[PDB]
Amino acid sequence: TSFKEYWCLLSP
Amino acid sequence: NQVRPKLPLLKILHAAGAQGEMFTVKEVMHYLGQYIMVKQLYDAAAQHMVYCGGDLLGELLGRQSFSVKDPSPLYDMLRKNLV
Repeated sequence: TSFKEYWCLLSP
Repeated sequence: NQVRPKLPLLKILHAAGAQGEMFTVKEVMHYLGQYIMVKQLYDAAAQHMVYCGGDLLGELLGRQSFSVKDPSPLYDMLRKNLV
């Protein structure tokens, strides 16, 4: 599981 | 709805490759994501952990490290730096 997959588990 | 960043975040946002003076919370969250990716600040093993202390990101957040599974340190800074 990459950081760019973790990051987009957050709402904007 | 737009917001103006304070100077430190602004510089970081332009360092990401964003343009302009006023941003939405949506676009600030993209370019912060873009910033960490290009600056390679996330830990290569535990990719949820970000180590920012030696960067300009660290002094802005008031931290050394943070995790994305808990982004309440992001909330701290967005509340303080986006008027």
